[PDB]
Amino acid sequence: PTINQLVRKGREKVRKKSKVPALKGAPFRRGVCTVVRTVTPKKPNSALRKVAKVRLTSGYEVTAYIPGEGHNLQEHSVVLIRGGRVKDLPGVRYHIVRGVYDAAGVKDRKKSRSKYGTKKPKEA
Amino acid sequence: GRYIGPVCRLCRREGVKLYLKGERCYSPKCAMERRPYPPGQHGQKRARRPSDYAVRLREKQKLRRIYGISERQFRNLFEEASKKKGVTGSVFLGLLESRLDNVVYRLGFAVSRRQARQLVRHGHITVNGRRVDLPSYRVRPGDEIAVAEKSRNLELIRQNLEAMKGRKVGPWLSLDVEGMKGKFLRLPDREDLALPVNEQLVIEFYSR
Amino acid sequence: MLTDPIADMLTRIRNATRVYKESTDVPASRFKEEILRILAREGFIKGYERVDVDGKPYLRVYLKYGPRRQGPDPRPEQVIHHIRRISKPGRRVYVGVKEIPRVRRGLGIAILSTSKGVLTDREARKLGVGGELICEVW
Amino acid sequence: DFEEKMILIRRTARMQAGGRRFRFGALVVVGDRQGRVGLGFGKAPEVPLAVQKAGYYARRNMVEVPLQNGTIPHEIEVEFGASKIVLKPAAPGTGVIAGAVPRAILELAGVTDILTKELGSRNPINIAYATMEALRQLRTKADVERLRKG
Amino acid sequence: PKKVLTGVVVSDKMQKTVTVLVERQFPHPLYGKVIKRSKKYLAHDPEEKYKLGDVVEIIESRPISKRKRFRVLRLVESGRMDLVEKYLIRRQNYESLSK
RNA sequence: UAAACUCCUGAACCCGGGACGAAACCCCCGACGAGGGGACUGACGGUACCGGGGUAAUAGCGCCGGCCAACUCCGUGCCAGCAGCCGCGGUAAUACGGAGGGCGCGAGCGUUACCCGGAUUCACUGGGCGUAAAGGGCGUGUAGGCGGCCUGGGGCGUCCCAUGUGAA
RNA sequence: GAGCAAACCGGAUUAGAUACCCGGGUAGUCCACGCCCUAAACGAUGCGCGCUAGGUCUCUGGGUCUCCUGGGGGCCGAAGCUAA
RNA sequence: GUGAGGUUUU
Ligand SMILES: [Mg+2]
Ligand SMILES: [Mg+2]
Ligand SMILES: [Mg+2]
Ligand SMILES: [Mg+2]
Ligand SMILES: [Mg+2]
Ligand SMILES: [Mg+2]
Ligand SMILES: [Mg+2]
Ligand SMILES: [Mg+2]
Ligand SMILES: [Mg+2]
Ligand SMILES: [Mg+2]
Ligand SMILES: [Mg+2]
Ligand SMILES: [Mg+2]
Ligand SMILES: [Mg+2]
Ligand SMILES: [Mg+2]
Ligand SMILES: [Mg+2]
Ligand SMILES: [Mg+2]
Ligand SMILES: [Mg+2]
Ligand SMILES: [Mg+2]
Ligand SMILES: [Mg+2]
Ligand SMILES: [Mg+2]
Ligand SMILES: [Mg+2]
Ligand SMILES: [Mg+2]
Ligand SMILES: [Mg+2]
Ligand SMILES: [Mg+2]
Ligand SMILES: [Mg+2]
Ligand SMILES: [Mg+2]
Ligand SMILES: [Mg+2]
Ligand SMILES: [Mg+2]
Ligand SMILES: [Mg+2]
Ligand SMILES: [Mg+2]
Ligand SMILES: [Mg+2]
Ligand SMILES: [Mg+2]
Ligand SMILES: [Mg+2]
Ligand SMILES: [Mg+2]
Ligand SMILES: [Mg+2]
Ligand SMILES: [Mg+2]
Ligand SMILES: [Zn+2]
Repeated sequence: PTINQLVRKGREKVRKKSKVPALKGAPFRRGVCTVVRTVTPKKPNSALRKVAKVRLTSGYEVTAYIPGEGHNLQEHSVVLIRGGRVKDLPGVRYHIVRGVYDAAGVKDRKKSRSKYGTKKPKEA
Repeated sequence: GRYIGPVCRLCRREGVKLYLKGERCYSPKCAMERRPYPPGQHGQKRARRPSDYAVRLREKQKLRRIYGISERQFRNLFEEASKKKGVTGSVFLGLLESRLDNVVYRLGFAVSRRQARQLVRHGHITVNGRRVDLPSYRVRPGDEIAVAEKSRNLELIRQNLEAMKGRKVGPWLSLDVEGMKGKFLRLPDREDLALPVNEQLVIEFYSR
Repeated sequence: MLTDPIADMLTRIRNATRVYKESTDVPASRFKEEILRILAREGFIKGYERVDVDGKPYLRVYLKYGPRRQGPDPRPEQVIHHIRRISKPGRRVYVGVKEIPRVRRGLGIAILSTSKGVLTDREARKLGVGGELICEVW
Repeated sequence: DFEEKMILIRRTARMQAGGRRFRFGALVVVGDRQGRVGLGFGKAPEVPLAVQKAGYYARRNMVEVPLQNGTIPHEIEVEFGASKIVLKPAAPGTGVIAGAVPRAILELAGVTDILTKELGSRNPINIAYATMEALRQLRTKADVERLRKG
Repeated sequence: PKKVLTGVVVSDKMQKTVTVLVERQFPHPLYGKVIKRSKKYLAHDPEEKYKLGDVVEIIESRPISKRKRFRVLRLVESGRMDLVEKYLIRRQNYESLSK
């Protein structure tokens, strides 16, 4: 506005916050899943998608998504987390990197092969 | 390691005829004859207009594919090209034409860039005894360049001065065929260094 | 009050050029006197003189325009395109010898205030001075 | 002997009882690279009439762009409604840095080097009319010297 | 090059010293506005000649207290009690903002 | 031209040689200074490098509806899934998985977290307040921000010149 | 405390009146007091100054009252503004 | 100067 109001009041900072609540600025964080029950999606689409509530090492317990054609998970599983968001689920804002020692990648995967974490498909 | 594979593939998608093989390019077998369409089994599709990103992308290919210097090897060249004081779209062309691939090739010691890159790369073409196995050398103005004394009587160099038995190359260089050497005199300009590339729609893409 | 009579005079200029007045008035001052030989020097307005209306020291402003050319908006084009005062009381503006704006690349001009009177852009680059940037016609 | 490049195709609609209709409005920029440039906005229910009719709508108007050192002579700040297009000069060989629509107009008029930027809205029609309104304010030194004869 | 800065006397309620604030002008480093700020510089008065409501000159010296560094060198003018009101009315305007 | 094929250079590999980095400290002559001369020392390292002989000898990653570069078939039929947004998959899915092709980069390619720009989306350059968010319900009034004309002084703010300094 | 009228009691309506309609009727509406702090407290337009075509209906001070010189209350409208 | 027992969303 006026210059005297710019000296007295001053402009404000926009104060954006972290969209992911994972502490310490972590790209990845080790977690343990508890129950892998499913959640129905929003209005435009319907799919019995795979979602596991994973407690972290920082004292949190979050709602995570499993990507790929199935998974290999148990109740006492160590699940490394990635983050991001899932658009058509109400509570999910985390992804799971397949390739960690309790989450191996799905076989027959050679196009998004490094994204879904599998080794080279051996020729025969 | 800049690109290894099908190299006349880039001509059919590129459009205008490119000279990167030599004896196959100047002959009427450059695969531009009888096969104009871009490669792949789509090829002669409908006449869809390329987007304005795609036109300057293909202009990035007409500046990059012929010279062979890759993209991470290329952004820095545009960076000191913009750092030099003058018309950057004209200084950049001769600035890439100050390298031992196209200085040696415009001197005519090779039939294409894949002979200049390789025969300079093994370490034969020397800058006055200081042999250089490395075509990324910036050629100074007025630099005389000769081949190795063991390379003066090879089975390929004798076929690499054959067409240039006294060829009147333009004023950005000089040459001595009977001494088998040359002298890059000064940096080439925009138009008399005549290669099929456009100037205007390049800095627009590289500033974005 | 007349808190800014100088911006009021520039509002006489930019207000008179939009409504096409032949002559207009401004209350007289020795600094408003000091503005006008730049405009009459570069040909923005014709002249200025000390007049008197009802016992009040005033100043006439003689505008000029171009020829009446054909086309939409047939009223002729103005000499200035407009004027915006830089030296505000709410934000004082002081420039050095190198803090000289490029006033339309060399087409318009800015009026400055130096210790050696009122002086302009090109002779500020040649003379090497600096002061309070008054205004900028472009 | 112009170039006549169409750059925008808009499919409009109006509601008739039972079913809505269509009206196609294109946007044709015409030029010859020596300063002559024109703009056309057409109204036709089908595409080649939407490009041709806007072509003649680009042909019956013409405005000459003054070219000093191959580029525009001076910087301008022009407000057409909400769109605030701002053009500036450049050095020779700098580059035609523009948005989509001045990238679609100044390369038809023939500007060698432009550094421009718009503010406010992003409507290509208002950037187009803001551009054709913007380049009419371009004057050289000579037509200001012969204008200012005091 | 010890600085010689002009201040104004608003209070001499404590003996052998004076409460002197110094007004000064500086533009804002971002917005660029010449605004007048002040900061009190407690000075010693060994002669007891500078009364309440003076305009004095200030030279720095060796400190005798916590939060004392300066002393009074000279008076430029005096008697302008209106500026002493221009501080002290701000002293009796702080009580209207409390619980 | 991709492959095999005629020809060539032959990275790796082997053989032999071997470095600047090192002349000082230390003595001799000389007037214990000034000056000149002589002597020792390498982890790197038998390495970088030089002279030859000599084998054609690694390649993958992400994307392909629009933003943004690049499409055909098979199976899946709101399920399996993609997903930064718009949002797709209901028997022709150019949006899923696979085959092929193409695109970008290349010993690198995608993904994540953070920061800036994009964003004029805190606007000092560079925004508004009738209807999109916005004038306090209104007035007096403290501090503050300012402020009519002319003359004279101060040179505090402002401008100019040389120097200290803004280390590396 | 005359009338009206929250709450509430009955008649019709409807599955339903606790509403629109009707019959009374309670604080309240009215007066002095100390308080309370609210809105479509609107012109959804902060205050003050200066400039910028006019036409049209009235209030008000003066004249040379035919018309002009100050202020204030509405409509259209030049330039200008706005996304309209 | 004059008009509605009056309605619910598929
Ligand atoms: Mg659905
Ligand atoms: Mg091959
Ligand atoms: Mg916007
Ligand atoms: Mg080959
Ligand atoms: Mg052979
Ligand atoms: Mg051999
Ligand atoms: Mg020793
Ligand atoms: Mg001895
Ligand atoms: Mg010695
Ligand atoms: Mg010695
Ligand atoms: Mg050893
Ligand atoms: Mg050794
Ligand atoms: Mg071989
Ligand atoms: Mg596309
Ligand atoms: Mg996609
Ligand atoms: Mg920015
Ligand atoms: Mg910003
Ligand atoms: Mg602002
Ligand atoms: Mg806004
Ligand atoms: Mg509203
Ligand atoms: Mg509102
Ligand atoms: Mg006050
Ligand atoms: Mg004041
Ligand atoms: Mg003043
Ligand atoms: Mg004076
Ligand atoms: Mg000073
Ligand atoms: Mg430094
Ligand atoms: Mg009743
Ligand atoms: Mg009002
Ligand atoms: Mg009337
Ligand atoms: Mg009257
Ligand atoms: Mg009047
Ligand atoms: Mg009136
Ligand atoms: Mg109106
Ligand atoms: Mg208008
Ligand atoms: Mg109904
Ligand atoms: Zn070819």
